[PDB]
Amino acid sequence: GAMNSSNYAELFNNDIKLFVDDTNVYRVTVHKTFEGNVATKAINGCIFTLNPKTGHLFLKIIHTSVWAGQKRLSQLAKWKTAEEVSALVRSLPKEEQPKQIIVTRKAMLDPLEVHMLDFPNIAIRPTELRLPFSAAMSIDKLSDVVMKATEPQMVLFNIYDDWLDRISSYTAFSRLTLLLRALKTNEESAKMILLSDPTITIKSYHLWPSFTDEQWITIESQMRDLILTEYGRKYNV
Amino acid sequence: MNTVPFTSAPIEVTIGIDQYSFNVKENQPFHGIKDIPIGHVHVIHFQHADNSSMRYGYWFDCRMGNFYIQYDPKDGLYKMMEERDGAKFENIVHNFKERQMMVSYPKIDEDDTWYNLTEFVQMDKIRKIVRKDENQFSYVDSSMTTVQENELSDPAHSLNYTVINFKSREAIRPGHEMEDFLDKSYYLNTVMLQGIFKNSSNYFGELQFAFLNAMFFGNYGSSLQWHAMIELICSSATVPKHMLDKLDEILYYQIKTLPEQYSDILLNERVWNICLYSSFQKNSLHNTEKIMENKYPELL
Ligand SMILES: CCNC(=O)c1ccccc1Br
Repeated sequence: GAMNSSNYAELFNNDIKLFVDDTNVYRVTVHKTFEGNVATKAINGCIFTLNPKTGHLFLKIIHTSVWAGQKRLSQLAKWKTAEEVSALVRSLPKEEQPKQIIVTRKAMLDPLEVHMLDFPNIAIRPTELRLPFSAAMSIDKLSDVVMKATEPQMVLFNIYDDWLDRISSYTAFSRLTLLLRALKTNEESAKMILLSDPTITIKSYHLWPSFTDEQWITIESQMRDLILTEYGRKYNV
Repeated sequence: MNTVPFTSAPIEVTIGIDQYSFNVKENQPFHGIKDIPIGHVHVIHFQHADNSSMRYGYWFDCRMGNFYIQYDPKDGLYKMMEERDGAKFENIVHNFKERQMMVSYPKIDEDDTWYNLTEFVQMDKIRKIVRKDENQFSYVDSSMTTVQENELSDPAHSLNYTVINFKSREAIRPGHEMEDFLDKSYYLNTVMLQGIFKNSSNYFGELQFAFLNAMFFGNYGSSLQWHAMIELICSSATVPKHMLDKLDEILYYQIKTLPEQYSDILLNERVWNICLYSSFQKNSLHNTEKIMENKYPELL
């Protein structure tokens, strides 16, 4: 059923699974028109489909042309997400297809179930977890590729960089969620933390800086503080 | 006007005949029901005084044979049977009528309730849903499960209603996933009406028979089927005008007839609120919406 605090280690077992987050698929800027009314302008979006055991991220870029001439875009966005996830699954060899897909928002359940009717043995699950994947567009290299896209495109990344050479997938996921939660709470502060020391760089083929083990401990501490303070900065404690 | 004689009444029982019902005491000199209108199906149903568990009964049409009821002390229930000897049967009935040992089907002349609840219900279709081909009448009880309930366990004793499943390949055309799920017209008109039922009369007949089994026996799978067949229409943007008008009348009489005190278990809040207030047909069921709002405004 639903994935929650009690069945957390299931994410790092050897059954292939994917998280799907649709919060960045349909993105708009809201603005005034010459007549003083309000309109929206769409901007490029993305589906965030992540294997939490390996770090493989299938980033399907959603170009604004997909919305042209369509109505009820926030409803369409869920079905488009389900269509693209289904297409990804069909594109993978049988032995790479997931056994479960976990959607971060419950409104994705019926769209995905209907698009996956051909795969009766792939379980579609919700989660009670407050997963921070909306903050993926605060990762500079991810935001850059989404905004530059001029057509539909899938781009593959490992969201863990090379961390799995040194740490387990449980620990890598915990670091990822702490970083992403930090970026969601105060993006400026979080980004200041990550880049303050110019001698630690981001490799061309990575998303995050090349911290030593000891430097990740300090970084992780700084991110908890940022969120620790921000659990009062708005909520006064 | 036809008659269903009873050999006797050895156990105390509430007997129903269509929407009517009367109590018979243990060993009371009761010998059946006369003046049954010809031209409709009918249901004769039972609830024992000592075990209200298991309401059960028989669907029948007196044009198809001479039927009577006889209690079986081994299986412990009132059983319907056919008498093939027509002269023996006429003789029995005439004796019981002369001794005035039969209740009269108590139809008020102004009253079209039974017709309105069974307009599209045919015995031939009942017998395909309830499979027992050696008999011309059909037994149903509170506990019998439906084919679809079994899929999710004895098949000979099942209600073979047409399976409806909105998240199924039958319901969803490849490449029309969002379209077919949010507007079920394809599934209603092509798959179900043109393909399976053939015409709307047979669809309405199964819908009416499911409601009646839900109401008279508390059969949960029948209630599920009734609501699914309503929801499939209401969730279709394109429905023939005559079908919507007839559906409004069908549901009006069903809601009118439902016992006020059974609404909590026989009416699904989600389906009805969706059908009357959100669906494509939210404005096409005026009669049904008015009776629902005046009789069960809590549910809504
Ligand atoms: C802004 C303060 N933090 C939060 O609101 C929050 C929300 C969801 C999950 C974790 C946190 Br720490």
